[PDB]
Amino acid sequence: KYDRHILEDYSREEFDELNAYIDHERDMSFSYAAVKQLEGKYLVQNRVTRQIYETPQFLYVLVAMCLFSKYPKEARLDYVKRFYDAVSTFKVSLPTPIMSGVRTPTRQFSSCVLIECDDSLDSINATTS
Amino acid sequence: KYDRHILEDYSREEFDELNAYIDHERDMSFSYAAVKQLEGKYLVQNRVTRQIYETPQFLYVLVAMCLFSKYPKEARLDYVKRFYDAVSTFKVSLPTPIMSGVRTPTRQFSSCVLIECDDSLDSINATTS
Ligand SMILES: Nc1ncnc2c1ncn2[C@H]1C[C@H](O)[C@@H](COP(=O)(O)OP(=O)(O)OP(=O)(O)O)O1
Ligand SMILES: Nc1ncnc2c1ncn2[C@H]1C[C@H](O)[C@@H](COP(=O)(O)OP(=O)(O)OP(=O)(O)O)O1
Ligand SMILES: [Mg+2]
Ligand SMILES: [Mg+2]
Repeated sequence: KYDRHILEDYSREEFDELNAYIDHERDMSFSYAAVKQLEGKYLVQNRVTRQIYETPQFLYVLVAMCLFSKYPKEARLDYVKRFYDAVSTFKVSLPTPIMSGVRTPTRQFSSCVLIECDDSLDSINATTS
Repeated sequence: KYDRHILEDYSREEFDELNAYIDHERDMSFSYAAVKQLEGKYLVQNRVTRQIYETPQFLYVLVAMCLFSKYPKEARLDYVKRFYDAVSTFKVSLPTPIMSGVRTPTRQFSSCVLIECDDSLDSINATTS
């Protein structure tokens, strides 16, 4: 379900050090209109079994850790905390294309694309493909 | 309407020699069910103006001359007469793909094609194109 590079991109020692920053007590601040769509389609789960394999608390820190892979190993640990505190306190909002597709093997994160076709059969076949 | 290679593929001298073999007196042997579809869609004509630019007599000799371009210039003149006598006496029949598309710039003469698509998105896009 995840991408096989996160564990190979960080250290086990600092992992537990950063782990003691995400007490799940803040998870009890949602609304029904939130958890509804969340369980519907926002997090990783098999679309045929619906066996959810994640938790709305590890979501934010997981995406914040994955987005900061290629960085110097001197400030990323103290830098991910700011983004986590921003996303957890609902100060910054993120779409489905970025929360429905993060840390996922299929690396696609755009939201809109444009295309125009002129008078040519080959162009029409190409834009159809 | 024609292809700009026939005149560059034969000689003007033998042209008139082969010309005295196609007295149009045999053109008065059709049926209404023939000329109907012929004027409908069998010979070269603009599909928006319907200004016909051919004649059902020059059709056979034109296609027989065009089909015999790449040949030694020693027997083609005496060889095209056999095919013309075959097609004019209705002994051999020819489809629209070969009579609707001969001596035409768009050189396409097949009649059927096959294609199969397996389980792949790229394959589907390719076969659609
Ligand atoms: N088989 C067809 N017959 C008539 N029009 C077609 C056909 N296929 C596609 N078209 C439409 C869409 C094409 O953009 C347009 C023809 O342009 P094109 O694809 O460049 O072929 P073409 O060069 O033979 O015609 P044109 O000279 O008008 O551009 O007409
Ligand atoms: N976006 C899609 N989601 C689900 N199925 C799709 C999708 N697009 C096409 N399909 C259908 C047609 C494809 O042949 C088939 C998936 O096979 P494929 O094109 O090879 O992609 P894939 O490798 O990611 O899936 P699979 O491993 O099952 O082959 O499912
Ligand atoms: Mg064109
Ligand atoms: Mg596949």
